[PDB]
Amino acid sequence: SVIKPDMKIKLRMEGAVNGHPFAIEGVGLGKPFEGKQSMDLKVKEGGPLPFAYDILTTVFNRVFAKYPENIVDYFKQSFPEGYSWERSMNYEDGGICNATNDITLDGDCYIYEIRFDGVNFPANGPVMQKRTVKWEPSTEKLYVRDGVLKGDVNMALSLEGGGHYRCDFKTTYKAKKVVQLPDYHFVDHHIEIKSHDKDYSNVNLHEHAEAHS
Amino acid sequence: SVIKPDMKIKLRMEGAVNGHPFAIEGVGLGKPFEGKQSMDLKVKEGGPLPFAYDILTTVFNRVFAKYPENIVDYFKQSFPEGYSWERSMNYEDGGICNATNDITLDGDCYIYEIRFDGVNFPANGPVMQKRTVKWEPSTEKLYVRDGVLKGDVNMALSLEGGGHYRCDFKTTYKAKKVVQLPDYHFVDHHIEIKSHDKDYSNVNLHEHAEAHS
Amino acid sequence: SVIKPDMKIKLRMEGAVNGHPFAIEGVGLGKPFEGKQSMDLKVKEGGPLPFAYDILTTVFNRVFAKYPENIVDYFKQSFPEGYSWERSMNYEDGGICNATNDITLDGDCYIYEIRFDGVNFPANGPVMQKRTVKWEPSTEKLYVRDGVLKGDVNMALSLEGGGHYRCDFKTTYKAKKVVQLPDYHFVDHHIEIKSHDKDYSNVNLHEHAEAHS
Amino acid sequence: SVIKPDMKIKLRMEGAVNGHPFAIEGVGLGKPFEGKQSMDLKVKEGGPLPFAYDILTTVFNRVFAKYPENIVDYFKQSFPEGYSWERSMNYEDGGICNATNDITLDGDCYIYEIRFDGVNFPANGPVMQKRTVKWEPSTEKLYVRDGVLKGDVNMALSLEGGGHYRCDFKTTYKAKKVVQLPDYHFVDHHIEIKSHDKDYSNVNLHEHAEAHS
Repeated sequence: SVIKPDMKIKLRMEGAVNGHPFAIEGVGLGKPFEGKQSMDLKVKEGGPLPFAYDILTTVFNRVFAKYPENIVDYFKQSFPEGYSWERSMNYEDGGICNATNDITLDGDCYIYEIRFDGVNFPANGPVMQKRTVKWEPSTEKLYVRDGVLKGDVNMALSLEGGGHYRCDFKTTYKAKKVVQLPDYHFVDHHIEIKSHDKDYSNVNLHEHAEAHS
Repeated sequence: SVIKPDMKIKLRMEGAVNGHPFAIEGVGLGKPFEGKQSMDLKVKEGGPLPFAYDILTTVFNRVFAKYPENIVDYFKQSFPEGYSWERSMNYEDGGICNATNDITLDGDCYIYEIRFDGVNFPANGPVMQKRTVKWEPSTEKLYVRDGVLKGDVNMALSLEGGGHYRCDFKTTYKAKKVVQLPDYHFVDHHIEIKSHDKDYSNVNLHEHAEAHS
Repeated sequence: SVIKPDMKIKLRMEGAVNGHPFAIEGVGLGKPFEGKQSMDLKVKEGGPLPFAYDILTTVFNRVFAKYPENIVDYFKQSFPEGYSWERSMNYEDGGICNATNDITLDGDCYIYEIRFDGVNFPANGPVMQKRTVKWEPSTEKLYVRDGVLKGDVNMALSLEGGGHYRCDFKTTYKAKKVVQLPDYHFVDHHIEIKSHDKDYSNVNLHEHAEAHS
Repeated sequence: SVIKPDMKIKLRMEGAVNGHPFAIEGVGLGKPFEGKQSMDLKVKEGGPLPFAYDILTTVFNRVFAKYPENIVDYFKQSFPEGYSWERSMNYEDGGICNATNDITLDGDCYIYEIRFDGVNFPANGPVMQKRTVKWEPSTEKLYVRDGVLKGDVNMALSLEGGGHYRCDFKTTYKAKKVVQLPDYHFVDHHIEIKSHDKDYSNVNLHEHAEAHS
């Protein structure tokens, strides 16, 4: 009833990388039951971004994940009230990004309030030199911890001219009401930038996700 | 030719946890092309083990993983010469286990020389209090780094009376000859202790693994 | 010439902890050559703060450090233009705080623009439980990398009722102009909340710092 | 009574780095009350060592630390029975070394049983490249947890041609009998290889340590 087959997305991200502020706004559409979403993002402050756009994309909602009937869906349960999440993104060269998303619902439209803060990316690293190609597909591991839901994922950015650049995601998901806590399960992800302009001031972003156990 | 549908396993692990030495020997059988193996393990030194047996089980060979024709198989390529691996296992409460395996082939039998060293497990933690139930199934992420193969996995031990206890695996695999390096891929794992005696001096251990991309 | 024996401080911090937004303003005075400073801090938004105030205090300027003749002073060199820093603060229970400070100089007064973002603090951890007493005195180790100055410190919070809580600091300092780079050295720190009200709405904060080789 | 102004040291280390096995023996002498020691170390197996010798030196006894009257001496208290320690050494490029030392006393001579295991050192990192010069002087922070003594230290290796390489030490000290526990304190360390041959087959190693509050 609350979750519709076709829903809208509106977001604003405010943040900084290595002390340099930026802001991005986005509008999109998603199919919660099919685990598919797409959005168009516009850099409003800090452009052209002096860092790899890819570090931001997984911050731009696990309601857009196909959950089978036999797995408890923490996220679709949380609405209309919604949920928030916190995440640390620990890169292998010491770059660390912290992010949050507060997700509310206005009719058939999700509203995101996002904060993003990254520090200690080396000037000669693949992030500050914009040498990333894409995130590889992933499998997130989800488990309950002290009444809330945790999700951890080993992530990897493919690099221009070969190799990978690793990042460890640790997410905590917090429902704004009492919902059923799921057993240990997995979510397969695949995030892709389908189109962008020269300096990534405009980006079309897609994600597909499916839960399994 | 070198890899047979039915192969044998013989291993010896020497190690220590929190400064207390132990040794385990095992014999087993595996189906390399089906990604299935099973073994019987006997504690030879340090028994009865004062720590959770589960911390050891993933140390007791990625040749026992079903690789599809479209994914380069680093491990089956490495034989008859074989390969070695190194691993750090970083637990959330500061317990750290380092492990190595040197894998050789004698006819149709793999021979493992294993070293295992764990430190800083709290006395009141789930490892030293033997409060673990099993490892959850997992998805390992494999990627090439500087001419060798890396494999990282987010692991979780289910606990007696609820909850999970997290560990981060970082493995480096090193072929003893020049082999083809694979593209980014995944291996699904499920390791299970099928039977054991009261103090885990005798353990029957099973693993199923399948690669995908 | 621009560095005076007696100088003023004005600051604003905007931040969030576990997605809870807050803002703090500060006014103070410091003696750059004696490595002593003090300030009055006022919570302006997000009060009363639902976390241990001590996580913020080391974010509220290494210009206030007594540097001997034999060590190059990276920070006093940087003015009037000034410098900025970025820091990751990695707590032993997985809580991570990222912070930045952009420091400018207007007359005899330093102006700070501060951002603070902490995520994944466990509900039952000493930060969210407000169970910290003080930071123990510390020794920061400073070393050059990639033409900028790094500062790392092993930090510990004393806990109410006994025990300690560990945090590892990794700071990158960045002068806004080309300055002479120092060799490996140490800075001894002692930070103390001298007075506060019940909810820490008002805090008097003191720091003493001295460099040595 | 059992602690004399002049005491002897005999040790054996068995270990591996990146799966390469080695063994080292040592004989030395130390002055427990002055916090000074020196020893001659001889590679017995696995020579010539294919890694930076400096990773081993802090593993080759806090009984050799000058303790003032106002601080409880955990280590001198523990004898004649003695104590053991465990340590994780986490390097910034992902190399991790675990080590243990079991220290006993026979007459005026300390006997060490040492285990050392390092994994995941990158082929192009300063350890496998043998590009380290020395450990910088350090300050260890010691604090009680769970009835045992913890010691943590932010460590840095000076690199040949310039720059530094960071490692975080986490040590747990365990007395074999019930002893008085100290409050939070510091131990200043200075470790130096005074002489060695080309392949480090023979090494003369010195350490000076002093506690302070």
